[PDB]
Amino acid sequence: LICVNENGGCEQYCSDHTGTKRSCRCHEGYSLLADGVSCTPTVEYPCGKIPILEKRNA
Amino acid sequence: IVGGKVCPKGECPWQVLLLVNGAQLCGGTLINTIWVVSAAHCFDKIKNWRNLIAVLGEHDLSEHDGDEQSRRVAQVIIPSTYVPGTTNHDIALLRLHQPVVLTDHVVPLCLPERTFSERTLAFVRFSLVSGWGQLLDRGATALELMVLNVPRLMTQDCLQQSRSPNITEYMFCAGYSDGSKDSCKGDSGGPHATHYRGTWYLTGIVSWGQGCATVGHFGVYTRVSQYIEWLQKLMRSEPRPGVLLRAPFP
Ligand SMILES: NCc1ccccc1
Ligand SMILES: [Ca+2]
Ligand SMILES: [Cl-]
Ligand SMILES: [Cl-]
Repeated sequence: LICVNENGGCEQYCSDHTGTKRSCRCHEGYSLLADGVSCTPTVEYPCGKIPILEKRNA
Repeated sequence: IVGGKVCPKGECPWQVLLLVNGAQLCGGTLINTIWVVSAAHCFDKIKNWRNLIAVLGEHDLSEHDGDEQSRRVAQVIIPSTYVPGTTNHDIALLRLHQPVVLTDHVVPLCLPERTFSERTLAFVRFSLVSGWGQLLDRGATALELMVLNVPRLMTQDCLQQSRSPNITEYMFCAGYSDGSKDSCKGDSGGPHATHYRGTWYLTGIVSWGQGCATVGHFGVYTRVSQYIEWLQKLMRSEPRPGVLLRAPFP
C-alpha cells in the first residue's frame, strides 16, 4: 500500500517505508489499534472531535 | 459569514474570538491548549500589543453563560515573508499567556501533517468556515457564531471561473461565485476546517477576497499545509520578550 492512494488505508497519518511497507500513525491524544490503521482517543478531549456530538451518538 | 447558519453552541469548539480593548478584531483557531492560529493581516494596525485577548468557548456575544475562557495573548508570531497591507503569507501563530482548560465547549482542531493535508485533505470537497463577522456585505456583524459549508477549488479552476492580487501557492479558493455565500470582514483569521474519517483538521484560514460575497469571485484562504513545519518548530520554541515576533519562513 502507498499513502498517496486512499491515504494508504490509514485513518489519520501515513508514512511510506523502504519496500512494500507502510506505517500509519495517529495524532497526540490517540493511539493506533491492532488493525494498524484505526485511531482511538486516549484522552477526554482529543483534537478534532466535537464532544456534544460524540456523546449524542454514544 | 454570509449565507450560513448559526453554529449550534459547542459544535465549533475550536473557534477563537480575538478582542482588542474589548472590541471584536478577528477570529482564530485553537490547535492545542496554549496555541491559536489566526491571520497575519489582523495585526496590521495594532498599537498596544498588550491589549489583545483571545476568548474560547464563546457563542452568543450578548451574554455570559460561564463556558467562555479569556486569555491574554503573550506572543504573536508572523512569518518573515508577510508584508503588512498585502495578502500573501497571511498566517499568525499566537501563544496564550496561560493554557485554556479543555471542556465540552473548548476543544482544539487537529493541525494535520503536511503530507496528509496535501495528499488527502486537499481533495475533500467541502469544509466549514465560521465566525462572528458581517452577515452581509456592508452589514452588521453576527451576535451568534455562524458557520458555512464551502467547496474548495483548484487554483487553475478558481482563476478560470473568476471574473487584484494573485492566487499564490500559499492560498486556495473556496466558496461560490453567485454572491450568496462567503466569509466576510470580521471572520478573518477563523478556521476553514475539513472532516476526514470522523475527525476535523485545520486546512485554511479566512484571509481575503474582492469584497464579501462578490458575484464572480470566491473566498481566498491561507493554505495551512504550506506552514505545518513552520508552526511545529515554533511551538517547540521558548517564548521571547515582546509580543510580536517575526520568524523566518520557510
Ligand atoms: N471571503 C472573502 C473575505 C475574507 C476576509 C475579509 C473580507 C472578505
Ligand atoms: Ca457568551
Ligand atoms: Cl528555542
Ligand atoms: Cl511588546
